[PDB]
Amino acid sequence: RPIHPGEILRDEFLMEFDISPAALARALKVSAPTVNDIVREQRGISADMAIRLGRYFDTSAQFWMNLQSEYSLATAYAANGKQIEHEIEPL
Amino acid sequence: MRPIHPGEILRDEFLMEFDISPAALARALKVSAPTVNDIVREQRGISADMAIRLGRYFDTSAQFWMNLQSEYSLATAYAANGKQIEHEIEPLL
Amino acid sequence: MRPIHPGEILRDEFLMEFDISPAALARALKVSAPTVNDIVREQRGISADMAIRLGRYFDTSAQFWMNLQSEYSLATAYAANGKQIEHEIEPLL
Amino acid sequence: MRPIHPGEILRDEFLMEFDISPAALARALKVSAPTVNDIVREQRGISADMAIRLGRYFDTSAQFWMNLQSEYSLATAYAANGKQIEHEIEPL
DNA sequence: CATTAACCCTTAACGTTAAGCGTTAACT
DNA sequence: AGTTAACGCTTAACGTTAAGGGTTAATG
Repeated sequence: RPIHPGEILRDEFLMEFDISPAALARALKVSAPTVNDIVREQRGISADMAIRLGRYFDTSAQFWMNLQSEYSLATAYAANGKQIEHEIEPL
Repeated sequence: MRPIHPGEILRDEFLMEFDISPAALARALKVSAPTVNDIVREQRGISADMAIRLGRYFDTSAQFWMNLQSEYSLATAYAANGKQIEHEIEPLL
Repeated sequence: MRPIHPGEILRDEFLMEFDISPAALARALKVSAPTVNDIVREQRGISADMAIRLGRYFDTSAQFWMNLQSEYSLATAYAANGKQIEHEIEPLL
Repeated sequence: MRPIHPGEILRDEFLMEFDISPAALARALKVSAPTVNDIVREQRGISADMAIRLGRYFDTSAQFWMNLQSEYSLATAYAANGKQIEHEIEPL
């Protein structure tokens, strides 16, 4: 239930089109470990990257961004979620 | 029109709508006063641990705050390198 | 004999023992802030240069550190595809 | 102190002793011919992997290899940086 | 008070640099 | 054949700019 925006790039744009991380940052005109570290589930999706990524693969920008925010949000919960209702229950 | 910072929302639809204050709103979420204000001043963004805190406290889907941030972020990466990117990258089309 | 990042050693025997931070130690070694913070979070490794600054400051042999990094990489490699490597290579006997 | 590439070792006291040639070794180890040879020539080091394969093949500890490389790495950092690091740092 | 400009720690994303790979195609 | 360019991919380590966050203080 936390899916990295990475896994999605790899498991379906890279692999589908048989593009390498090295070749992708070459198209995106960003450096090599930029695209590689997002692929490895070690970096996230900046908004500069979701603009590049969406431009290339013909998708909306938010699509990457919302792939991110579900990853970031899943990860704040299950780290501190219940330790927050026991903190703020108000309205 | 496009860039609108999630703070602008917290004032105008939640604080301004409930006669609530920042120092007041820090206390509820159980975080520091300078973090609620700096969002409200529009000099800081929504983190996920934040959006969970505002989500729970205003009976809001946490995905709504992060989306307010989601867009405001893209808005300003366009218009800062928007024309740059569109020139550097040709699609897979 | 099992996989322990050297970073684990750094906080559990040194930082916590002498009440120092990542940020404070990095200033004392003359490296930038995440060069020490990343080792502590078990996300970067002890390079020779890092292993020599660590030696000096904490009056230890640099070998000490480079062997905590030796063990960590070995154990990482093995099982990642040890046995498998044992299952590809006859020795000379 | 003095630096000694782990190649020197695998060559002098391993590959000369047992009449194995680099491109032979590469095979038994199931690794490409330029890794073993680039290690012999002293232009590449022993990765954590290589250690394990060389150690397996030669009935030694993968440690043994990494320690050779720990020490070639150290002696090379020192000297190239040794002094100014001791000078810009003060212990406790 | 409630709000701020002070710092300080930690930490994400970026471009550089450079090291280990295998693949290929030379040479020796 | 063995030895080795010379490609290209991956991936580690670094300084750096800059973000969120809680101290504290100054302010209003």
